Amino acid sequence: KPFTLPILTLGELTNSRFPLPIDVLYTNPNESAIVQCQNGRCTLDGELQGTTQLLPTGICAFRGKVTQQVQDEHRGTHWNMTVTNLNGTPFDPTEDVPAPLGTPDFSGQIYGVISQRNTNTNLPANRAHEAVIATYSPKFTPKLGNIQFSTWETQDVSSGQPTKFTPVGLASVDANSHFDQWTLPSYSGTLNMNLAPSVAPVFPGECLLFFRSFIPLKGGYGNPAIDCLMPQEWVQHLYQESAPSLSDVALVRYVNPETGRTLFEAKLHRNGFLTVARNSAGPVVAPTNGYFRFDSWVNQFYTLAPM
Amino acid sequence: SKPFTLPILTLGELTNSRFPLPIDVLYTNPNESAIVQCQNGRCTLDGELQGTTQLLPTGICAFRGKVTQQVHRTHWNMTVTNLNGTPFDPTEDVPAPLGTPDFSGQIYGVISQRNTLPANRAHEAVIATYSPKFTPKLGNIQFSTWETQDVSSGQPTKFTPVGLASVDANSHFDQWTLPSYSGALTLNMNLAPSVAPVFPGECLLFFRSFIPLKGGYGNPAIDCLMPQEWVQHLYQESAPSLSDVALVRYVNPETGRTLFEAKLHRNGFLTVARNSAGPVVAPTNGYFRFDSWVNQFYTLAPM
Amino acid sequence: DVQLVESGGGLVQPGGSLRLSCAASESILSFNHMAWYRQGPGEQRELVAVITREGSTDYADSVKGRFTISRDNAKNMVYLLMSNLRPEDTAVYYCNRGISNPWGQGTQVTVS
Amino acid sequence: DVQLVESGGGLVQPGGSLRLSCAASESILSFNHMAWYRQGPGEQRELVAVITREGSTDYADSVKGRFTISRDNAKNMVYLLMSNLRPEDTAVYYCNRGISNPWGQGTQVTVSSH
Ligand code: NA
Repeated sequence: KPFTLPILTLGELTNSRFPLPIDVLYTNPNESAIVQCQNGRCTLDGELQGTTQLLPTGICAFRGKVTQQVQDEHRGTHWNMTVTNLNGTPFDPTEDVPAPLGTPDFSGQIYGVISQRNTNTNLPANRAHEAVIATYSPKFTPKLGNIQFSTWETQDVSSGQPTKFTPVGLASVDANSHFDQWTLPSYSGTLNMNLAPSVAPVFPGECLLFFRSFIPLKGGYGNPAIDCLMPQEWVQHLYQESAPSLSDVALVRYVNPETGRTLFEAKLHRNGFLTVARNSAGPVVAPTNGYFRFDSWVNQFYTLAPM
Repeated sequence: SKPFTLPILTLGELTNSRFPLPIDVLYTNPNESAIVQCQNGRCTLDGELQGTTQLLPTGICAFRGKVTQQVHRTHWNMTVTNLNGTPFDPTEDVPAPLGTPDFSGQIYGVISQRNTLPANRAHEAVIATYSPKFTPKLGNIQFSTWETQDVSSGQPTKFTPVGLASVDANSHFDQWTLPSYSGALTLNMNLAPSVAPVFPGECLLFFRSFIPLKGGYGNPAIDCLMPQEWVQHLYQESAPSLSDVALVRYVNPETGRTLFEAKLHRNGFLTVARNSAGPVVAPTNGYFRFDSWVNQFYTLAPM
Repeated sequence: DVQLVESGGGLVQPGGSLRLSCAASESILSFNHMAWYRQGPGEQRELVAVITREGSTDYADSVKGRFTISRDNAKNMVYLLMSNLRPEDTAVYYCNRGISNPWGQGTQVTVS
Repeated sequence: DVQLVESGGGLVQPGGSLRLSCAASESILSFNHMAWYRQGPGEQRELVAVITREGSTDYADSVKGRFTISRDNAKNMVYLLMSNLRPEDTAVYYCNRGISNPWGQGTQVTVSSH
């Protein structure tokens, strides 16, 4: 089966690391960080890695049950939540994954809504409130089946009831919020296990190419973004096709459908990420109707035209 | 000549095309008296999107735009753009901007803004799609906040849907009642057609999701005709339809045995031979496999 | 939720012809399908012919080549032209947008 | 953000062999790739050899069949075994997980009869 990419413009793509549309393509060659995100990880022959799963609704989502309110002398109210797999089955900490699939893969205060529907009734009671999950906290231990969240609400969260976290953005990106999209949480609070590998360009003159989404903020100053290696639709497509990879690197072209011309070339690496020959940083300015097309299988020594 | 296919996805790998939710159960309700004419999650088998259907999971019941002004009830007026940020052209042959909600209710979510380092704010908000101020086809809607002041005019604004505010009687939740996209007493235009079983003994089969509630009692659900992944797949493939009806089988992927069969209609909806209402008792790890092209007269095995 | 009325049945000799007419209280262009059904004595209703919004048609094997279903979108009407009528065509005929919509009175066709 | 240090360079006669060593401050099996690079005097750094986690390898045309890249099964190290060394192989050699990571010292390799 020949390898293919879906025919989708940037305006038809969504982020695989947070539920956001893709806004711009982006490079940052001067970034020295180790890029080792765990969501949006899929090999070109369709094998999911890290905490990656297929549902757009599952990215940075949690499902579980609140056990109790937890003492915290900080402003705000804190709650302990058992987390399950997104399908509601109990999470097995001995499973060879880093954390339940869909778990956030970066350090920060993730802002969203906690909602509950009671199991007992002949209609059940419901409640929903804004909440924040600090993924850098020693209490963030999803690999152990347990996390904490904080609310502005002081009382109206029920113990022992089915609970859903719907992610919306970040609570803050100030100095104390520890937002760093390339810093992994400590999923067991202990060393992380079964991680998708870190990625980097191998050939001189290349940099990683990202799909960038700007992520909403509850308050404060900033223009934070989340960069993913491939959009969620690529994860989904690669998974469906399961095409054998014929080399370590696919050559792909970003093409303008109107003119049929190649805007630029990129390497699509077997592990599932893009590199380009670009020495500048920042958003990539390219036509909105453009998309990536598979050209051929090449190798690590193949030289890209500069963009 | 391109052959028709469905994506190979179990029920637990599917999401709703009418609200951002995972699919929970398959569902039938043969006694439903409403006309089923939803506008999201509408795609023909040869990949033509219909109604307000678009491809982004993040675009379903989402709005993008700018607050223009604050307006016994706090309310804000918001111009809505296309999801890609371009101005919505009301003369476009669609019912409303793509992604616009296709049902009556109080949609609960979060409004967030980033000023054009910029200041930011986000607050819980409610959009009443049954309101005469709900005029997405005219490029304008209103939302309400518990927050009274901290929403800025002239700043880029995003609505992230989360669920429903209420389903009590005065909240007007009815998933089969379309909004009036141009406001009160105006005729909706360019709609995807209504669907119904044609062959005796059949009923519609839905992909059902339970939708969160901000408060109150209830267990509301949103039923879609096809999941968002099917919309996306059909659009990608653009396979010619060789008859008005495809036969599909819901099969166990490990064993390959058929759990039940269904008709997948060319306009993009399923029927089954089932005399019962309610959730379908079947394994969640089953998936639909295309069997062959048939026609409306094919007699399905009862399920 | 749509109201339907059918007419044009009557008593005809074998080999005869009839034209059935169906009127609807809403635009037939908003429905996916329109269809004709028939029901003999002591039997369940059966699908006879169906037409899509685009005008594509299909027929039961028993009436194929003898019956034609057609629609007038401007007059909001659906028709069943029946030729070479046979005694086994005797039944009450109904038109509908589908099985989940309330039925009209029907029109009796008798071939004897 | 990974620290690297290479060693094992030296002076070798043409046709000779050398084994270079590279250690990293994080698990080399956590990287998608490990690679060896070289830089001749007045030259740019060029890719020489690369290996994936499972052990898949590739080489520059000029060293293919003479060089082997491998990993240490007991330690956190990668190697470049160089055979039939030629004067034109003279360069400073570097290991890296990728070119966006700050470089180590490098180890000088000189292939000379002198
Ligand atoms: Na692979």
